[PDB]
Amino acid sequence: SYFEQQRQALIEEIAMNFEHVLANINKLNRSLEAVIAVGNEFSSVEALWSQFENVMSWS
Amino acid sequence: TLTEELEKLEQQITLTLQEIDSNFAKAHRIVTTSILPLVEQYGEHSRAVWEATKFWKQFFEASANV
Repeated sequence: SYFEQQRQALIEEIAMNFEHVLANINKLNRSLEAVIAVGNEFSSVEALWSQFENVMSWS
Repeated sequence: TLTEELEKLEQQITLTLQEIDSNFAKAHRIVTTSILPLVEQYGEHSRAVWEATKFWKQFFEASANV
């Protein structure tokens, strides 16, 4: 079971790096959500100039 | 002298009346000359300006209507 012991230690090492990456993406995801939350000022503005391009093909 | 001045001033009055009529009709001609077409041209160009504002007003209405 020598290779089984190696398997155990290595899967635990994998779990370490795994959870490490999990924590990284979590702080990052908070950054992502904050970014879009700040960026949601483009509804009426986009709608406004959408109407602009709509009236270009109207007259 | 008496009747002389009477007739003289009477003629002056008649002449002055005709002069007043002349000035009055002159003002009439000025108005009827081209003032009406002038303002028609003014309003025509103004109408064109309204067509100019017809575009940008839509966006202000859109802003009010979100």
